[PDB]
Amino acid sequence: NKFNKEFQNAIYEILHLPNLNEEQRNAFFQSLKDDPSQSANLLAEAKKLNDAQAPK
Amino acid sequence: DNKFNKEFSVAGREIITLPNLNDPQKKAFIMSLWDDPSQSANLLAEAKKLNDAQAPK
Repeated sequence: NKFNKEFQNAIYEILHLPNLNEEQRNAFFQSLKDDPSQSANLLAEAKKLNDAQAPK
Repeated sequence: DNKFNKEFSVAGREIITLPNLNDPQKKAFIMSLWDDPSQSANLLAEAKKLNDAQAPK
């Protein structure tokens, strides 16, 4: 538990989300590295993107 | 030194979809991989052996 909870959760959940493409995942991970304070914003963004990309 | 190494996404997706790991195991492998993605082959081999050892019987 040395990591910030929101940081670790964003990494795990962005890896877990099934409807992100690979480029989107990699972009979220680079953004997390760029600015870890943005972890909760980035997770919320990734979840909205995931839900917008469910197969029809 | 802050560039993201996309090897993390590839090996990370392989670990996180191993069906028999528990959540603490997945999370610890993933954070180890995040800290050094160059270790992907070693971590995947460890994770896959654990996944087998914990397969349903």
